[PDB]
Amino acid sequence: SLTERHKILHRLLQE
Amino acid sequence: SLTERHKILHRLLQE
Amino acid sequence: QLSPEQLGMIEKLVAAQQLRVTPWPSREARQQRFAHFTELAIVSVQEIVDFAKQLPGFLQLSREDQIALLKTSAIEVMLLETSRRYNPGSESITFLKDFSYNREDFAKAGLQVEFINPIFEFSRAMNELQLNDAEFALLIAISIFSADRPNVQDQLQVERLQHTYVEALHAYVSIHHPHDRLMFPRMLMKLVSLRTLSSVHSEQVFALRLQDKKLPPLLSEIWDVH
Amino acid sequence: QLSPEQLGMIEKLVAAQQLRVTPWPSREARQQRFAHFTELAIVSVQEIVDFAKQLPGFLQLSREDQIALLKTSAIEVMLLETSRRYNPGSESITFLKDFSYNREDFAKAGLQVEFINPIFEFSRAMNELQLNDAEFALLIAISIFSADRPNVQDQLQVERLQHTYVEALHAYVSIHHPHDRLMFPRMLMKLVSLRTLSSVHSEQVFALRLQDKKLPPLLSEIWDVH
Ligand SMILES: CC(C)[C@@](O)(C(=O)N1CCC(C2CCN(c3ccc(C(=O)N(C)C)c(Cl)c3)CC2)CC1)C(F)(F)F
Ligand SMILES: CC(C)[C@@](O)(C(=O)N1CCC(C2CCN(c3ccc(C(=O)N(C)C)c(Cl)c3)CC2)CC1)C(F)(F)F
Repeated sequence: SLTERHKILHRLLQE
Repeated sequence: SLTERHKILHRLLQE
Repeated sequence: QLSPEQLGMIEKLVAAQQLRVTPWPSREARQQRFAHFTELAIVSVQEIVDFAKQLPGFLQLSREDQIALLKTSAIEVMLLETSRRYNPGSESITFLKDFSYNREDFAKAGLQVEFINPIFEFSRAMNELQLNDAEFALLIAISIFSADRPNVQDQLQVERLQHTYVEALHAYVSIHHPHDRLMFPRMLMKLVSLRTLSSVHSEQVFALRLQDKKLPPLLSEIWDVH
Repeated sequence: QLSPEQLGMIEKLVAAQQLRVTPWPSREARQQRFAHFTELAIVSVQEIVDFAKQLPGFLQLSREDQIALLKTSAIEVMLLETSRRYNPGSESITFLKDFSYNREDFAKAGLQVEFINPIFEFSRAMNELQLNDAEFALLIAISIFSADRPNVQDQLQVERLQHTYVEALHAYVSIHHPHDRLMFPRMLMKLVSLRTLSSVHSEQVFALRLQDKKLPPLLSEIWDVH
């Protein structure tokens, strides 16, 4: 996935 | 110029 | 409202738009398929040059600006002409009313999948809009008159000419789609996608350099890095 | 005509858009100037993510589509924020209400002229349009919601959302510029120039790999080829 390859962007979206 | 480097395109425009 | 002057200009563009090509078939078959596609591309450039010369304001620009505009817009105009020839049923493109090709045929002609998929995806997207001759002629004129192209001198005049085509498209589209105000910006937004395709195309030209596949003189002139 | 729903939406977008940075100063000064620019870019990515989360329809897309949209629109949105901060007099850009930088400062920060020139050329052209907070917020929303981005799954929904912002921009611009029908397509046409700028930035990212200049984790994630 793109999600597993974009951990920082993923974390910024989750917060 | 682009003209000196585009001789074929230049001739198509002139004709 | 569409003026008599915009009406006449559009109709003339539509009228303005209305041969030994290597036939479609081993290194011999591979070379022949590639030559078929480069030769169709050469025919397409020649038609774009002929149509560009009929555009109000084009021949008043310096020959240098005429070259700057055609050099960079050629691929976008070629991809719009390709999208116009798309068959949604068979997912193929018909060139010169007889030469029908799908994604596998494009690959057999030497194109990489990173270029083929976006051509076909753009073509599918364009087909959904269902543009007519008038709308295709106007989008082609807007694509040619882009002031932001590299090496353009008279940016102000190129932008002034672009706006005349944008205004005529807006007024034209308001008659063709009177109950859908989104049809006009949707067509303009296709010019955004065309810029990405032009970049994917430049990557394809670079890939041909690496595999020593040489473009014929006219295509190498407008596309290769010297 | 602007509806109460579009009015309320635009106002919320404008309100949503309303620090330990390496100081700006040899091999070390070049390294610190480069670090300063990478840190300003990180702050910009963080603000883009915060803004996108406030866009109606964005958080209803899958997280995968959210990442696909943000990964490739980030640079376009950053360059729009850059154009919004352009100073026509000094031909410079003011970052974080203090840090003013010109074409030579960008070169000193490790940027190649092939990228610096198009950024300043785009910023100058954008400044002529004199866009306000609402028009920048809507152009940013339109840039984020592009169904043609690589790896977008729900292309139809991304496109339906983009059309709501396009319609809101049209209706808004008709009040802001009641006598100039060209202002709305002129703003949309700037998205065409942003695609090229994005392509030029990719070449810049590839150049940094060659000169072994490493980007910080968040920028490497969204921009590097892994
Ligand atoms: C030519 C080809 C080997 C290639 O060099 C290339 O650059 N291509 C981009 C342009 C593309 C063309 C194919 C021909 N096409 C048209 C489009 C329309 C017509 C037509 O029917 N007309 C009446 C003009 C014709 Cl004859 C040709 C425009 C896109 C072919 C792949 C490669 F992709 F790099 F491989
Ligand atoms: C990060 C940078 C070293 C670089 O990687 C790059 O890709 N650039 C493209 C993005 C650009 C940024 C510069 C900072 N900029 C902004 C734009 C706006 C603000 C701002 O004032 N905000 C309130 C967000 C801030 Cl803090 C920063 C966004 C474009 C810097 C050059 C490189 F130039 F290629 F090296």
